[PDB]
Amino acid sequence: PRSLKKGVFVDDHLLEKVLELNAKGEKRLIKTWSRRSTIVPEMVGHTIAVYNGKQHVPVYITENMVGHKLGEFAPTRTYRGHG
Amino acid sequence: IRIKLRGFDHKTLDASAQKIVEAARRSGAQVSGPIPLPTRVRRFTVIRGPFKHKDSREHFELRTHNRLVDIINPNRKTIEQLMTLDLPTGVEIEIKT
Amino acid sequence: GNKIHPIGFRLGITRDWESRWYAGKKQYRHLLLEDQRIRGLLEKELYSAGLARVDIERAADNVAVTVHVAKPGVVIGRGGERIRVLREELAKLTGKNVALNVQEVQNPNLSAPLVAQRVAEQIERRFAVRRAIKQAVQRVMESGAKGAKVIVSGRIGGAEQARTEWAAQGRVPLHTLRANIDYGFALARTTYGVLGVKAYIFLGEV
Amino acid sequence: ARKALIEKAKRTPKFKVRAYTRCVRCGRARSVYRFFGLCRICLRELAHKGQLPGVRKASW
Amino acid sequence: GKGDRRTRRGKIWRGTYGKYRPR
Amino acid sequence: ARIAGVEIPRNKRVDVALTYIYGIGKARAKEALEKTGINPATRVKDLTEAEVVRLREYVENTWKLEGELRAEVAANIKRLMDIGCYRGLRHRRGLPVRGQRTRTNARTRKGPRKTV
Amino acid sequence: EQYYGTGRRKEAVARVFLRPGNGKVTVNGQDFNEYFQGLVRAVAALEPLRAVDALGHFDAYITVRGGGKSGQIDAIKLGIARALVQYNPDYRAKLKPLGFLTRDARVVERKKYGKHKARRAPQYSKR
Amino acid sequence: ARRRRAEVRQLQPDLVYGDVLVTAFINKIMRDGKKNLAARIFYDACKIIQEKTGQEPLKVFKQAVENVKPRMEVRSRRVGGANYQVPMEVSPRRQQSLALRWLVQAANQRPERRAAVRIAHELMDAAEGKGGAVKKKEDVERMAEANRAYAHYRW
RNA sequence: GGGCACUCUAACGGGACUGCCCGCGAAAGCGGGAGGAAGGAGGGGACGACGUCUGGUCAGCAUGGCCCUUACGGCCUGGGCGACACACGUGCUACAAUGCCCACUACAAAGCGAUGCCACCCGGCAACGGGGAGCUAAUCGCAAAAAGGUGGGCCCAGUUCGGAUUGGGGUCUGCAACCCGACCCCAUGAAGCCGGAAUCGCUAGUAAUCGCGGAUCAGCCAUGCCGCGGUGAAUACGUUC
Ligand SMILES: [Mg+2]
Ligand SMILES: [Mg+2]
Ligand SMILES: [Mg+2]
Ligand SMILES: [Mg+2]
Ligand SMILES: [Mg+2]
Ligand SMILES: [Mg+2]
Ligand SMILES: [Mg+2]
Ligand SMILES: [Mg+2]
Ligand SMILES: [Mg+2]
Ligand SMILES: [Mg+2]
Ligand SMILES: [Mg+2]
Ligand SMILES: [Mg+2]
Ligand SMILES: [Mg+2]
Ligand SMILES: [Mg+2]
Ligand SMILES: [Mg+2]
Ligand SMILES: [Mg+2]
Ligand SMILES: [Mg+2]
Ligand SMILES: [Mg+2]
Ligand SMILES: [Mg+2]
Ligand SMILES: [Mg+2]
Ligand SMILES: [Mg+2]
Repeated sequence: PRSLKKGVFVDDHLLEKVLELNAKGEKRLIKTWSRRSTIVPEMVGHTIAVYNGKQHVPVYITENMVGHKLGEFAPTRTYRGHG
Repeated sequence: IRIKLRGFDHKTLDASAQKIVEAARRSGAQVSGPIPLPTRVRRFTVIRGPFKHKDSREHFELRTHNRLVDIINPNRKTIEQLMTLDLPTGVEIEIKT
Repeated sequence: GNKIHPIGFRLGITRDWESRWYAGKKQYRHLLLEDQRIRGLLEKELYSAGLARVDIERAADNVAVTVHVAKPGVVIGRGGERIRVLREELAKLTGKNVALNVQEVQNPNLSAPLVAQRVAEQIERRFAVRRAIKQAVQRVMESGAKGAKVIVSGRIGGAEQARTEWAAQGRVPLHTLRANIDYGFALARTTYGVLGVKAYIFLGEV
Repeated sequence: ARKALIEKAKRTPKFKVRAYTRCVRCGRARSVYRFFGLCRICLRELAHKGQLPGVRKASW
Repeated sequence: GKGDRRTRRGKIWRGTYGKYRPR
Repeated sequence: ARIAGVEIPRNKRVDVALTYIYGIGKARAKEALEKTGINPATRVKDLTEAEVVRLREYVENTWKLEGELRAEVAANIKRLMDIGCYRGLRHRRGLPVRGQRTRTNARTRKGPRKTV
Repeated sequence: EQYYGTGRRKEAVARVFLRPGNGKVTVNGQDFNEYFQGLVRAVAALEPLRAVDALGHFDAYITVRGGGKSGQIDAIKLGIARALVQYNPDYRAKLKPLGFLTRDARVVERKKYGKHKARRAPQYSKR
Repeated sequence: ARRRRAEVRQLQPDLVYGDVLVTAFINKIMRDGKKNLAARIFYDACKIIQEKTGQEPLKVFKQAVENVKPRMEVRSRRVGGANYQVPMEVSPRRQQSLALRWLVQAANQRPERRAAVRIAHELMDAAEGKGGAVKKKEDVERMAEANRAYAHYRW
């Protein structure tokens, strides 16, 4: 996985948004295209309407899911099965 | 005293590798016979057909024959006359000491 | 859907290449384009002249171009004008010590491509397909030749049904390397389709 | 959709990964070659045409 | 073997070297 | 269960015989044998009561094992299956997790094919 | 004061020099059977000299290079009887019939295209 | 084939007993073209057989094959609406081919663990007259005689 | 030191012509011998007949015309081509002892290599990292080949067989490995005991089996493809099917 010599890479733009609400006043319903961008410990609480090719899935983050990426809570596939 | 010859047409490459042996010898004084540096074959394999048909190809190779030459007993009468050389086209040459 | 190309099948055996020069792993992909590019412009401007084959030699910052055309007068122009106006727009794009000769064609009809080109005109002149195809061969065989062939495939006679019709005369063996079979396909653009125009010429065996 | 691609390709990429090989002549996406700057198709074409220096068919 | 990793041949198989194929 | 949390077979070499212990593998074999200085060629049966505990003891307080070892990787997954990340759905269905193939193959998390 | 011969076998080549020795064998340094530690087809290459009795009547300095052993040992064999002629031009008989004074071009077949190998082909589902 | 009579490959006699027959057997032993391996398990089995039988095992397996040489097998001939197990005087080349294909076949059958062990043990029995190696032959030669009603259909 | 003997290399040539003997022959040729490294096309290669399948390919290019014209064009972020109760094709590994492991010891080729090939040193169990010499490359590097051998272990178990699966822990590349990269280490070790009907390949350095290079290429999901050599069989009565 992503190097450690190479720090946790966030889009930086997705990143200003969050810290802009962390002290100035959270929270609002952002609609990120950022999936690469790891979840981060200034983002919990927020309602990052992450995108997935077609729409923005709201996913309120918590102290039980961050080390992953935003591409890991907005599914790209919808599969109720076969038959 | 190194002189290197390089080209694709071995025939032309050779024909060159002779004059520079004929020449420097006359003016002198000592020259080391040509040595055919083995060939770096750059082959390329492409399917004949312009679409599928994996099973019918056609090879096309590239032959970079190479010839190295020297001048033991050098002499500038050799050198001077050397810069006056009508060496063919398909050939690159290098000279070292 | 089979026959192997006769020129690549006689390179260094029966017929030597055109662009003559050796480049390293670094300039040779570039040289190719600069040479291909040249054959582009010439094939457009010399087209009227009757271009047959453009040899290219390189060396050091320079590059030698040979042009074999049966009618050198056109490409040259007054006192070399047309031929002299080509040594400027020439290096304009290529940009490097560039020469440009113009060899004299003993007989053009002994030039397969230069033969097929003509016919390709005629057909676009609405002539008789089956006619000239035979016409050319007689002209070739009268041209001291001992082997000639001309092939035409496509919507013949305007017809919706495609079709291949071709003629020959004398010896034209296609598995004989010791046998200079000149080659050359000229193409015809037509309101009603396109016509591939193939033509082979046995000039002799050494 | 083509000539926009053949153009876009040549222009300098935003990132180097996005710089991507083509056939300057024909413009075939795949089976292209850096050594020549061509496609596999043209490769066999100018090859038989001999307009490919030093390179000939193979046989052994 | 050839498929296994924690082994010389399995790594020889897949052209890598590690704790069981030392350079 | 002469061995912490399980009875290892006998007439076989200690080093190897430990692998019949959840979370005890080759890489961990020599370690304790090295740490317990117990020659791996001697058979467990042939072991010494003192060796047994030394090879028992040290093995018992440097890693997790068996029960508490299955106890971890479950929650590690159940959480996933709670947060519902992609590896969660791949477990929430019983599907491949490491980008594996799904049109075919993967017949290990699908088990024998089920008729249609 | 020396007898040298050359023998090849596949990609393998050998330069065999026969010398009036007890029967020792120097093949690229170490001893014959040392450089052949456990190869049954070993004592084969030595069969020529055995065809004319000369097993013990000589030592030989031996190089070998190209391909593997099986090609080498055979190539060895080749150059020795190759030599016996230069020490008995009448020794053709007693080798030629045996065939040891003969090289074979039983060489490889180039992997041919559309074939997995030079002959093996990919199976198919006809219908 | 359809042209003429194929040729018989004459092999290079072994390097221990000077026999082509031996050279033939190792082949059947030789898997994946591992002659050194094959050559071992043989001359290895040649050792165990020596220890338990102090007669030159060269002769042993010189014998245990003739005992394996089948004289008559059956071959199916489907003349008209039926196929007939028409038996035929087996051929020499083939008989060696037949004997050379069950000893190993019956050796590989054998339950003992090491290669040279089995291969040898099949060597002995045939020298006596025991083992599935003799079984095939035995069964083969009599089904034929159990079908002696089709010799007129011979070829 | 020197030396072209030799190995090797790459250009030019010799060489097999059924040309000599016996033989059945009308001739053409067939059998066999000797001589020759090699014999009756030397082994293979590239070489594809007028032609067939209204064969494939407007998605490489060309081009007939018809259709699209703030769109059926163009750039961009995300996302699919990697989905998944199933039904085939082509492979990888296997199910073991003529085997698996650990260590130790030799033997190729054709290739590739300048923000390339990476020596040697050092960090780390490692992938790898960091230093650093050398090579416009018959020098120098990738680089070790593996099967093999010499020793020791494994004693017939779903095992020291298999490495699927999953957790955990990182590298490296890349702006970015979430769907979606591979390399390294740990622990887990699933199915599988030679596979029904049916079916494939190969005739000699072939099949079998070991491994190695290169093109495509930032990395590459490659067990592929094209090539490269190593070791090395069985069998062909016959032509009914
Ligand atoms: Mg903040
Ligand atoms: Mg009109
Ligand atoms: Mg294992
Ligand atoms: Mg365990
Ligand atoms: Mg060679
Ligand atoms: Mg091979
Ligand atoms: Mg004959
Ligand atoms: Mg176009
Ligand atoms: Mg077009
Ligand atoms: Mg159109
Ligand atoms: Mg886009
Ligand atoms: Mg996408
Ligand atoms: Mg696809
Ligand atoms: Mg199925
Ligand atoms: Mg399949
Ligand atoms: Mg297990
Ligand atoms: Mg299981
Ligand atoms: Mg089961
Ligand atoms: Mg065949
Ligand atoms: Mg590469
Ligand atoms: Mg590979």
